[PDB]
Amino acid sequence: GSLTEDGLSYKEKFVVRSYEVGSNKTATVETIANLLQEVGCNHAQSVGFATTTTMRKLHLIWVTARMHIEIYKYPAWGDVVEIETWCQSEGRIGTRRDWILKDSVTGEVTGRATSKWVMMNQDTRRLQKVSDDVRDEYLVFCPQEPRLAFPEENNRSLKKIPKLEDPAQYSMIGLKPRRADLDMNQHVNNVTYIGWVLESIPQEIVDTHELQVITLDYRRECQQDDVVDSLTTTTSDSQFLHLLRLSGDGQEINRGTTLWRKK
Amino acid sequence: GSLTEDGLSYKEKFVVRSYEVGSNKTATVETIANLLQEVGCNHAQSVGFSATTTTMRKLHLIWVTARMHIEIYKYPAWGDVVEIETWCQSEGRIGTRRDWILKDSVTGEVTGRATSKWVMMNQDTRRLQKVSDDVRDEYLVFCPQEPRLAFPEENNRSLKKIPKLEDPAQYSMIGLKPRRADLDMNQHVNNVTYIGWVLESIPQEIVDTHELQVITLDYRRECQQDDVVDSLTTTTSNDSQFLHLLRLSGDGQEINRGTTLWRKK
Ligand SMILES: O=C(O)c1ccc(O)c(Cl)c1
Ligand SMILES: O=C(O)c1ccc(O)c(Cl)c1
Repeated sequence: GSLTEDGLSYKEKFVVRSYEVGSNKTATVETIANLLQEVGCNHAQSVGFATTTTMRKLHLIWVTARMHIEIYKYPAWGDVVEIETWCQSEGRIGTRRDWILKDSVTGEVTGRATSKWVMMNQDTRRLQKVSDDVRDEYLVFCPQEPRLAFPEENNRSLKKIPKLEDPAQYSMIGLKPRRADLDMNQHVNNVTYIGWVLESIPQEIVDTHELQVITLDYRRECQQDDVVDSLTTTTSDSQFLHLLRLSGDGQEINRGTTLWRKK
Repeated sequence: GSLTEDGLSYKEKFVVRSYEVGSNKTATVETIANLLQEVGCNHAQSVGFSATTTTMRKLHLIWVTARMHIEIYKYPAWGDVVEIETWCQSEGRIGTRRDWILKDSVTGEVTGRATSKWVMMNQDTRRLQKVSDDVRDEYLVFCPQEPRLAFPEENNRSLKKIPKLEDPAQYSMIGLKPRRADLDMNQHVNNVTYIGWVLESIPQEIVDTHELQVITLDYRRECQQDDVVDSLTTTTSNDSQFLHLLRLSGDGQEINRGTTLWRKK
C-alpha cells in the first residue's frame, strides 16, 4: 500500500484468502473489519507514527468509541479489494477514521466505513479530550475540507442506539476471549466484539439474509479474565438491537444495531 | 504465488499484518498455520483442484488431516515478507503428505518447516479408507517422484508416537467453544482452532519467558459447532516440554493429543 499523491489518504490492495471467507464463499464482516484496521495501521506508519510525540509524553492513547460499516457486496475468495482510508479532526471531542472499499477490477464501491475515536489516559482510562498542542501535530496529515465516507445530512452512522431491555429474544452466553483474540498490547481487539454481537443472531437469519449494516458503540473494554453475554432482539429487511454485557454483574461493554437484506 | 519451474511445488510470499502478531511483535503460530493452509489451498487451485480429485468427488471421498507437525526457528516480525514453498507426496495406500518450508524473503534463510499426514475419508459416513489406484494415478502427476522431505532426519520428531495424558492434568482450560469465525466455508471447525485450544492450557508464565519451537498434533475426531472442549496440559521435562489433550467437556471423548517444545527467550 501507499499514500496517495497529495499525502492526505492511504490506499492498499488485499487478495481475499481461503480462510477469510464464510459459508457463502465471500469475506466475512470479521475479515473486512481486520482489513480496515490493517489499512489504518499502515496509514499511521507511513506518516510517522497511532500516538503523537506529546501523546506518548502524557501517556494518552486513541480509543475507538464508535464503528459503523456498510457493505453492498462482499468480496469473493481470490478477488482483490482496494481500501482507501483517511483521518479527520472533529474538534476537541476527538478524531474520525473513514474507509472506502472498492472492487479492484470494476472500480465500483462495494462498501464504506466510519469510526469515532476519543483520547484517554492509558493508565487511569479517563477521557482527557483533545488539546490544541495535540491537534496541529496530526492536522497536517488530514484533509482540510470535510471528506466524509457517509456525507448525507443525518445518515445511519450518527444514529442514537438505545439499551436492550430484558428479556432478550436471542442470546449467546459464556463468551470468553482467547490468546488469539488479543493484540500485541494484550487488549481484546475491536473485531472480537463484532463477532460476539453476531453470535446471538439466529442461524436462520444467517442462512437466508446477508449483513448490510452494522453500527457498534464501545462503552467499556473486556479483559482476558472477563466473560461476555451477547443479547439480541428483532426490532422490525430484518433489523436487530444488540447488547454485550459482563456475564456476572451485567456491566455494559457494547450496544449496536444490524440491518440484514434477503438473499 | 506461483508454481515453480518444474510444476512440482508452489511458492507464495506473505507480508505479516498488524493483527497477525502477538505480544512479542512477531507472527503467532495460529497465523503461521493459517498461512500454511492458504499456500496449500492455492497450490491445489493452480493444479486443477477445488483438494478432491475427479474420482474422489464421484465417490464422496475427501482428504482429512490426521497429523500436523510445525517447527519454527524464527517467527517473522510485523511487516516482514515470508516465503512459503509447499509440495504434496503420495505415501502409497496410507494417504498423502503435505510439506512446507518457510523462509525470510530478504536473507533467504530457513525460519521454519512443517509436515502433515492426510488420509482419505467418506464425507458422509466419516469412514476412513485406503487410497485406491484410480485416485493415486490422478495426483502422482503433481508430486515429485523422488522423496522430498521437509524433515529428512533418521530420528525426526514428526514421526514420534504421542501417548494419552492421564488425569489429573497439571494445567487446564475448561469450556472452550467454537464461534462462527472458527468455521470454514463448509461449516467445519478450522484445524488452526485446535492449535489455539491446545495452547490455551499453557500457563502464562511459560508464554512470557519462552517461545514455542515445536508443536506436533494428532487429529482423532472433529469438534462440532454444538460441542464443548476441555484443554489439558502436563509438563514432561533449558527447554520446556508439555503433553496435551483435547476432549469433549461432557463424556470426555478424545478429539486431539499433542506435544509442545518451548525454548527460553
Ligand atoms: O459463515 C458465515 O456466513 C458467518 C461467519 C461469521 C459470522 O459472524 C456470521 Cl453471522 C456468519
Ligand atoms: O500473543 C501471544 O504471545 C500468544 C498468542 C496466541 C497463543 O496461542 C499464544 Cl500461546 C500466545
